[PDB]
Amino acid sequence: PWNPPTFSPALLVVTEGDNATFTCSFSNTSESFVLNWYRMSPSNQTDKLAAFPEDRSQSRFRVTQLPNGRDFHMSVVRARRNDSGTYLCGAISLAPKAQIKESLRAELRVTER
Amino acid sequence: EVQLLESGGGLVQPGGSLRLSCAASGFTFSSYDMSWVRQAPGKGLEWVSTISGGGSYTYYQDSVKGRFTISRDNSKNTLYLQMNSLRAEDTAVYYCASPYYAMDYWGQGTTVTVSSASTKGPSVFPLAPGTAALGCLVKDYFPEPVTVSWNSGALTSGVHTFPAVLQSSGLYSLSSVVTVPSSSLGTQTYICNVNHKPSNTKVDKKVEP
Amino acid sequence: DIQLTQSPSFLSAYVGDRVTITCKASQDVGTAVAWYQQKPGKAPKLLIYWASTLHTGVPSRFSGSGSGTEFTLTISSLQPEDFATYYCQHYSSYPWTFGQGTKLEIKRTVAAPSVFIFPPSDEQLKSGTASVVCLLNNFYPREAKVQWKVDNALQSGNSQESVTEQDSKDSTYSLSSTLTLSKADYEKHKVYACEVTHQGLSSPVTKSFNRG
Repeated sequence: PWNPPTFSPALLVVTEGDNATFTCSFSNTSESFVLNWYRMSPSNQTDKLAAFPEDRSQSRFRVTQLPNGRDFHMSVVRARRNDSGTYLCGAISLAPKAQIKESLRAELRVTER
Repeated sequence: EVQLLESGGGLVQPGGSLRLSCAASGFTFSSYDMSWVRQAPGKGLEWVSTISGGGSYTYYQDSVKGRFTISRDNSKNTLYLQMNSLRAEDTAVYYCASPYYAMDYWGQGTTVTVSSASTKGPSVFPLAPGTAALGCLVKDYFPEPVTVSWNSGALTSGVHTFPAVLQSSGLYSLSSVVTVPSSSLGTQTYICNVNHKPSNTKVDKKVEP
Repeated sequence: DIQLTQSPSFLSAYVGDRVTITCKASQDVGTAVAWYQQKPGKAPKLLIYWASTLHTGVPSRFSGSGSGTEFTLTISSLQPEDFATYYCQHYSSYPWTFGQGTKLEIKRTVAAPSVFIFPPSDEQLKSGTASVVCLLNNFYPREAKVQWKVDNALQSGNSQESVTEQDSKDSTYSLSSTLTLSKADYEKHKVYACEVTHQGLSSPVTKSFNRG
């Protein structure tokens, strides 16, 4: 089995206009996976911000795989006050079994400059 | 634009081998799974094989295990299917596809035919006739296709040319029919025009009472 | 490993109708289910994945539902371009499997076939073979049964059928059945008959000829 991804830091504070970077950490059992970045909407619904690999049928929300293979930067570029909210990552294995596993949720606070 | 383009399908004898390829564009090839899916004549879709983005993981339908090998060349954006020890029931259109969760992108397919039959032109026979029916029987040809017209295309209303059927001999046959007013049989001439390009067979057959 | 069975295999409806196609899995596949549309001569197109997610660029009249073993594709109101074959697929584990396909066809009024029988030509008989052809023309719906009887003897194993797609202007089908005998066997018998059954007829229709 593979463990649900971790998502850090649990609380990330930045000033409006700067970038905010979470790290999603995930070790898969095969080469077939999609890693998704979400923000919680009103009504407890996930809004997909970005994906690795990208959805080919589809820019402030970016995912970068780090060289150790298991760590991924998930970055809000030029964060806004209204980017404040709850974020998480979801890992989807596609082989040998389709499985969806969410991380614990983290908070982003974007402060007034 | 994501695009996938297959090549390599054709005619091969039972027990023989064939290599298919698929060229991809519009995405970072090595980041995505790739697959083959096939469709036998008149049947539904069947998944054949999947290969992971990096190529290390391969998965196969049980009936092709030990006979088919999927591979990829990530430096050339190309997917391959090596098909050995081919069987009659491997006859199908083969589609290249790319799974993301489901297969969101597909090629146009390439046709593979596994048969011992050899090239043969059809024999054309009349189906002789207030509505009358008449037609032409186009029998014992290989490979597909044949084309049929009536009166060099002047007769199209009421024409039905049936899908070819594969006979136990390994040859194909079909019929083409037309319904006409019974009174027309005395004032009109009906000629079916058959072309089987693999054998250079161009036949015209008058159909009369 | 996991089987998918769609119901029905063939469905006729009118433009504007709600259509419901079901897909039953032989074991739990979670929500790892997709639906595709395929038209003749073309590759499948993805409609729905994760059993209810509408794919980008797909019309909103398509929706999917279900989890576990029972999945549904719904077209809320049918349009002419929607007449096609639809396939469910799971990707829960390998092997991936598809349902058998549901062909969505244009509904119309019942029409009985016009039936014609054709003896073999003298030319073919010289070649050592006799093909006898029975034509069922312009009928609806597609279900029909053809039996061959030779001097009252019901034939088995020596006939093949072929059916057209729905006609573009009247939405009917036509069907050929071909009985194949050797010349020697053909000349042993006298009465060749094809017996046709169809919903548009109150009883079978028999078309026959007496050889020579």
